Formats: sequence, structure tokens, C-alpha cells
Amino acid sequence: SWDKDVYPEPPSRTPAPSPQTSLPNPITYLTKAYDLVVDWPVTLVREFIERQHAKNRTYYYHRQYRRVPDITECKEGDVLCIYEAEMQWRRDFKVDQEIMNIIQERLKACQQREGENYQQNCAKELEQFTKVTKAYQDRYLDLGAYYSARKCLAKQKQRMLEERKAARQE
Amino acid sequence: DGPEKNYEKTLAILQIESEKAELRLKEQEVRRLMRARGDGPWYQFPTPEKEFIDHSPKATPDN
Repeated sequence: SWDKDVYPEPPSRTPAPSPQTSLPNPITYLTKAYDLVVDWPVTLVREFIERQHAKNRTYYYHRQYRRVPDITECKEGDVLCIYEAEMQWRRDFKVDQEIMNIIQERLKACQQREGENYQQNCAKELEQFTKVTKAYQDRYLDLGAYYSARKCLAKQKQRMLEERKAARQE
Repeated sequence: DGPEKNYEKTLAILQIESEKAELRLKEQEVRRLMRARGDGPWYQFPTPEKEFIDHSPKATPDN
């Protein structure tokens, strides 16, 4: 299973078979024999396993990371507070890599299924990619290899100033 | 162990390394002032021992 909201998937619409030839579809036969000889024995092996995994049911949790003071709340030089603001940002920055991948999975998953209509029926997924990319580029692009929170902050302040100077004229 | 230990040790290390860094910069500022002004316990340079001045009455009065 998986969450169908994280990974949206249009319902399948298979036309019902319309066989108007006298001959037998050889696909539909090896599909029966495949179910009896391959699918059926395997499902027993899996049902056996999941009855063991039910007897030894174990649990694990997603770790919670409360929020710590931002970098903006750190006096210059106080490495004790910079360190925690830096660790948090690195955690945040990493979750943003995986958000981008998820948005990319959708766009790739849509391109395949729409097939010859991707130029039309993949607009919404291409729009989220185009939007979530602009945000990503506005946060993390050009930081460099030694990227950190302080550089992320410096890049934002330099951009908030270049836009304030847009209206200071207009 | 959990992440706590490595995290809070790294906090403990960073504090030690940070306090040391400020002491080292403070010693240079201190040594610069004591040496140039001679008003501190360091860089005291010798002056003649006054205990060997002869305080007795002399053969002459004007002394």
C-alpha cells in the first residue's frame, strides 16, 4: 500500500472485452494457466509469511524533531545556537530534496500513463514542477558545496533587497 | 545510542572549543597591554634594589 494523496493515480478505465472473432485469444489462456501455476502457489507462500509477521508484530515510529530557534535568532559567534540552527536547516534542506523527488515522481508517472496526450493531460503536474522548482531555485541554487543556513539567509536578504528596490522605483 | 548523545556531546565539545578560542584572543590583548604599559603583574623589569642604599650619616653634611 501507499497513500493515494501523496501519489495521486487516476482510476483505471479498461474497456470491457469485445471479442468478435471466432479464434481464441492466446493471451487469455496463458493468463489462466499463469494464475493457477504461478500466482496461486506464490500467494500461499506469502500468506504463510504474513501469518508469521502477525505473530511477531513489531512497531517503529517516525521521529519527531521539535523546532529550535532559527538562524535569524542567533547572535553572531554563539556557536551553541548556530550549531542547532545549522543542524535544523540541514534536516530541512534534506526534506526538501525528497519533496522535489516526489513532485518528480508524479510528473514522470503522469508522462507515462497519459502517453500520447502528455502535452495536454499532464499540465497540472508540469505546473507543480514548474512552481516547486522556482521555490527550490529561490532557496538553494548557487549556495555552493559549503552550503549552510547562514548562506541561505544571506541569499534571501540579498533577494529581498533586490525586490524592495523594484518598488522603491516603481 | 540515540542521536541525543552524539548531538549533546557535539554541543559540549563546541562549547569547550569556543571558550578556549576566546581565552586565547583575550590573552593576546592582555599581553599587549601589560607589556606596553608595565602596570600589570607581567613584564616587570628590574630596577636597582633600594635596600643597599647607605642611609647612615656621612662624612659630609650635604647628602
